Amino acid sequence: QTIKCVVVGDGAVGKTCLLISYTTNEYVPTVFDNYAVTVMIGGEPYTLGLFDTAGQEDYDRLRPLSYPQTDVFLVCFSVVSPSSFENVKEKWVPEITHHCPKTPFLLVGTQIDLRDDPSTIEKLAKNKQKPITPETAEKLARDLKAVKYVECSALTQKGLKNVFDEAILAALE
Amino acid sequence: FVINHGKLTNQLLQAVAKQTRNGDTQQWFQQEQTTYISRTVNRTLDDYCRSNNSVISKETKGHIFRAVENALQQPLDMNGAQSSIGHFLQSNKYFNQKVDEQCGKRVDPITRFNTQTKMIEQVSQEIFERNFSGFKVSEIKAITQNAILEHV
Repeated sequence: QTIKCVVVGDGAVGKTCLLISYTTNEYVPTVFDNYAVTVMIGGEPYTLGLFDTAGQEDYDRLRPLSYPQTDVFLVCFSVVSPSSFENVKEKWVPEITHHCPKTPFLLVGTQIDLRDDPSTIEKLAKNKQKPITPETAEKLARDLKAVKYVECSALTQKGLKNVFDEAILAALE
Repeated sequence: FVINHGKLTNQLLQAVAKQTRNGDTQQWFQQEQTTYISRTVNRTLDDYCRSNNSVISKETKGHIFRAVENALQQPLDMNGAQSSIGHFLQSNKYFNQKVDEQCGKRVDPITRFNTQTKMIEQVSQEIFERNFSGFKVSEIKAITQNAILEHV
């Protein structure tokens, strides 16, 4: 009865930090091992299996082996990284849709804590870029058939727990 | 428990072949090799920092990776951390049948899962060393340890 949740997206999106931050509920390692946790939803105890894909961003021959039997994908992008948001529509959704057309996925925005950071807006304001907004974010979640769209911060943990409750919710179909 | 690593490899290779059409496995082999080895290296670094409470700068991390890179005469990637071999096993029938047999009396979704992850680590290492003898895991670890000692 273990729900398989795979976290996909560009590197520097913080996928690993996202899973570690969530499972710290110590030394934060580089290599995150498959981790399962029991989550209560509607009075029922569900077992959530978490799987990281960190490092395979551009090892196209490796990624496909992570997909069989996935119940829900978390397609992530950094709100402060227009190129990661753009790769969701360009690389990730097409990839998961290809290998798992019936498998649901949440559009996930990370590092929302840096969206409120001058340094970032400044050194983002360079290449004529600005952080991504929930509005522009949902429209893409819409365009790509994502179940929903959620965001959080591994750092502050704001919206963290919610991301995973929805992952389970989405998988329960 | 006992498992036929050879049959697993054939099933892993078959899965790889579905990606193209000529059933190529060369590219997959190259990517997995540098990935599995890089993760082995990162794993050794994690273990080192944990027990010592040390913090190694990404610069130093790079020197360590190049050092291991030179010693192995193998290209590496300091972001390596997830082997497609371990992920392949996760959803493999034959392998999971062994996971069950191994969990025996226990089936606490959690205990079963941890047992699965532990067996995934053990079997992929075994699968790696039989098909990727560019260097063994214990060797990679030792070489890395010596790099950490030299640069950290």
